[PDB]
Amino acid sequence: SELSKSSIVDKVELDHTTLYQGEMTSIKVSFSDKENQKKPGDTITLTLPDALVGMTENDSSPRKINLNGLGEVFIYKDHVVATFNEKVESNVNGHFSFGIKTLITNSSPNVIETDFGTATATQRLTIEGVRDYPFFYKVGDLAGESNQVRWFLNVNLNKSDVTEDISIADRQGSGQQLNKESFTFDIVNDKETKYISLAEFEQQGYGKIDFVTDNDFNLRFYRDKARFTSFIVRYTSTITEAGQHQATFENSYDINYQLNNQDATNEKNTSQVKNVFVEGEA
Repeated sequence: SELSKSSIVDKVELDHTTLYQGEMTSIKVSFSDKENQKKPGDTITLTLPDALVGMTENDSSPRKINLNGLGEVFIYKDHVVATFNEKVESNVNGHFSFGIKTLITNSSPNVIETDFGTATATQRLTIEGVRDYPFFYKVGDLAGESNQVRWFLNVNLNKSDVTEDISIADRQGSGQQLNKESFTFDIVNDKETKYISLAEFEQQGYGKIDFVTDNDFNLRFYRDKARFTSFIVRYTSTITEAGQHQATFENSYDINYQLNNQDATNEKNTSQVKNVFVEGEA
């Protein structure tokens, strides 16, 4: 039996109902065994709006969650399907979160009203539209269905002169696996713009990087070729078993640099990247 439009489904809740194009958020569907209808074979299945694509595996294959052997859920781009093959008793209580990514169709808002093909309330979802940088900042998001975290080290986007080398000590937060060979450098100045690998970065003498450990590194840009040059470091980390459960993923840095006619400045900080929960208990 299809428990969806049934009384079983208690709610399909999203953190906030105002999304931004490309935004990834977790949707949590809770369920309870009700008197009038209660199992073993039935299926609480949700149908997603064209505006919110569910995130499968990199293989495009279903993202599969498990509800304690009692059942498991499959997640597709078009819909999500929880099934309960066997092993039931007297009353089941559970839930299951899955991740979606708000399609990034361009517009400067788009309001939709959806109940997700459920007996639950219809929700009003709103997907809205879209120099002087600090000498250095770091941002990140999720690779999506890659199960990775993309990190960006934004170095000298204002293209100031530097009088010293630029030292960055990076200590990645927990739950991640540094992908040592995914480092790329976007180098820009008047003369040109280079998109090069870490290997080429060092063989051209822009600097060096030391992998203190497997999740820690030190990045140095040599003073002469860092003058009036901006560097955007792109690299990724993969989410581990222990990680996928975390609320957030983090990365901290300690940077030392000096600019024209100034005393060395030291800055550090920790970047956050919200994780999209994929749970499913009882």
